[PDB]
Amino acid sequence: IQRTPKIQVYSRHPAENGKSNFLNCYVSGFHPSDIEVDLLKNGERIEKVEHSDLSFSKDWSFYLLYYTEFTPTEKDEYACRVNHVTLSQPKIVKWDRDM
Amino acid sequence: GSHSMRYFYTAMSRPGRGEPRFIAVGYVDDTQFVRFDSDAASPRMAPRAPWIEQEGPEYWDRETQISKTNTQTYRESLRNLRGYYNQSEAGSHTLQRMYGCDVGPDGRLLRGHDQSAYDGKDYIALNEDLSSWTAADTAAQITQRKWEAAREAEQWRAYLEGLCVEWLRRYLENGKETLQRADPPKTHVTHHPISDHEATLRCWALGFYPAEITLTWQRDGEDQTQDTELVETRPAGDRTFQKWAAVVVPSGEEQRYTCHVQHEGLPKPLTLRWEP
Amino acid sequence: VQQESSFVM
Repeated sequence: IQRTPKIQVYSRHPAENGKSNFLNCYVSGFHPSDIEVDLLKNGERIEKVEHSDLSFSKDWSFYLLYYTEFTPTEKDEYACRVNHVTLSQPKIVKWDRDM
Repeated sequence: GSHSMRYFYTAMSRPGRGEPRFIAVGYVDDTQFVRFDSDAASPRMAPRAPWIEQEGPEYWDRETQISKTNTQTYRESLRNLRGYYNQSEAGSHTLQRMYGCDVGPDGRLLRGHDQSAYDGKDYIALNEDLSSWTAADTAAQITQRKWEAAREAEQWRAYLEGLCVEWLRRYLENGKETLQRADPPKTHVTHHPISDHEATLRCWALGFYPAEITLTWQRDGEDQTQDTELVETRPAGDRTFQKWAAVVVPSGEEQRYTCHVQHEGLPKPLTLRWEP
Repeated sequence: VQQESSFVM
């Protein structure tokens, strides 16, 4: 069976313009396990992004956390771009401070 | 104050791209503590929590050998299951297993678990009696017959009542400063006008451990289940978790709404209101 | 600690 990823984009700590933080993209609820996840800074791929080791929930669906150190400002936009076999085209979810 | 140990094994075939990748991770509650990945440049069971690093070389050798043997056996299982379902050699398939034990505040076995899934569907599970199997279909019946013959259930019972409980108790003691520390959520309510007529109240819980939490909105003391947008609990990346619950409320009715938070780290369950 | 490598499916 194939299950489409849920995606949440958010920071490790509440965002303070100019203070070092972590940008997270948590992808979950997906199956099978192969997935393409990028963090974007103003539409462009950020490079040195890490992720958790592959695990899965009680319903067998996989989850991963992708994260990078970042410093929020009013200027820069951030997003997460996800591709999975279930998605016709990659999915882009913008980082909203309030979510 | 009950606790769980679980291992999660994922083997995935990738015809044309080498042999099936085998990954194993081990958790106590929501804390990952070991991992193995057959794709690693030099595969070995590796620590992922400070409190397991004190285990000696004989520990690491045992866990690595098991993982290497598993990498081989899972590839054999995947070929077998491909046959059981009359599937082509061209498709990718996944086999997953999750097993382990739950212990009560006194450290006694509450129950053991062992379940497997093929391509995301339940395949075969050890029953709560630790002595019989539940097979999802006629393919899993072939596995069940093999395992019955090999006296697998008896092996699982011995492990689950024995080493699983014993080592979970050791890990809980070695990592007591974190594994046995519940961090309560830092909570707040934010208000976001949607329109002249409505606003969103969002109840936040941050920095909590373990992940288990309950966040609810009430209006005039009635739970707002159907109307609450609840996001999946999510990791912060520093061991802790985050969650929020949102409701859309008519303008000027905000004070009829209360956010309720339950978490084991909290001296008392919280009632929160928007404080303008 | 892990269960000993289990029997093939």
